[PDB]
Amino acid sequence: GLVGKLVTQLEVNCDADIFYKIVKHHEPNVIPHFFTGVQVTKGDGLVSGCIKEWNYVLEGKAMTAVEETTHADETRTLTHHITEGDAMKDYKKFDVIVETNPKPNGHGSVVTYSIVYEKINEDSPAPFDYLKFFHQNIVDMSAHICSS
Amino acid sequence: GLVGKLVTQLEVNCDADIFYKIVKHHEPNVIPHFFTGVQVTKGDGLVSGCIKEWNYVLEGKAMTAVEETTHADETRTLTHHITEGDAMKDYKKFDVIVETNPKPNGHGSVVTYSIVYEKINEDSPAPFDYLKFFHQNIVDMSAHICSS
Ligand SMILES: COc1ccc2c(c1OC)C(=O)O[C@@H]2[C@H]1c2c(cc3c(c2OC)OCO3)CCN1C
Ligand SMILES: COc1ccc2c(c1OC)C(=O)O[C@@H]2[C@H]1c2c(cc3c(c2OC)OCO3)CCN1C
Repeated sequence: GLVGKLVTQLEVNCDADIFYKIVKHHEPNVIPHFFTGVQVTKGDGLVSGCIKEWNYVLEGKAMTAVEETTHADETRTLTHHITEGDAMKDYKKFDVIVETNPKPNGHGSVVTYSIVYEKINEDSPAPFDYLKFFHQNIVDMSAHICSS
Repeated sequence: GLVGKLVTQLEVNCDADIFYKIVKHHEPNVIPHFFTGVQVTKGDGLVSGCIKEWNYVLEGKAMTAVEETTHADETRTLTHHITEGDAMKDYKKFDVIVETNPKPNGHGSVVTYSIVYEKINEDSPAPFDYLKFFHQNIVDMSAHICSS
């Protein structure tokens, strides 16, 4: 079993469009990390995404990744496409999709982080360490937001 | 953020209906575990599910759970409803849903394990330890199945 998807989904008490705009422009200073890179424009000169080389520590180990980020405001979706780095030692493909939708309910939101992956071989782990990291990051972010 | 869902999804090279029937009637002897319990019938005397008290070891720690299992052959869905045990020290609600579907592709299958949870409080973990356990269990099972 080489192709798979891991998901964490969380309910948040926040309008979906508002929350998407917050996620779009905000990424946990206690965790060691920084990036360098560039922004990407669409042709009208407005930034449409970015390409970042990250340096970060995951479960104690220093790592690097190169990620291209795109967004879809119409569907409140952010897509992170990893092309290089430590994760590519385990995965042929590694993409992180973040979606925010109103609860069928109506008022609050459901945020979904999906990691869509293809392992290099059967001996590769599934990216549970990344899922927990992304989960804790969005829980941390959401805990700094309140009504009104 | 108290309500959420964790998912692992895996592609398997097996007809969906065949694979569902295998999952339905098969549960990793190297992991210490046993259950006692009863089967549940629907009214025509045929077994429709079961109610099990499990004793198992998760990440080294002995635990117990009481689980009621139901199935839906029409949708190839198994549902495990945990009512008691160590997990209920962290979660108000804990349900494990296993779905098997044909690939839009056509030939093989996509298996989805979902853990639908509600934490007791903000200090409760999300059930990443259970997700990894269920994942490894279905990978182990699927590795013992081959074509023809
Ligand atoms: C605190 O340090 C970090 C900063 C930012 C991120 C992470 C991180 O700490 C492990 C991370 O995990 O998520 C993001 C980053 C990122 C993504 C995907 C990645 C990745 C990333 O940056 C490290 O590297 C491997 O695949 C998707 C989202 N994007 C914003
Ligand atoms: C090897 O030992 C085990 C046997 C069977 C199971 C597990 C297990 O080892 C942790 C487990 O995890 O999955 C199943 C069990 C089970 C489920 C859900 C549970 C649970 C379970 O039994 C321990 O306890 C907490 O919630 C859903 C599926 N069902 C069949």
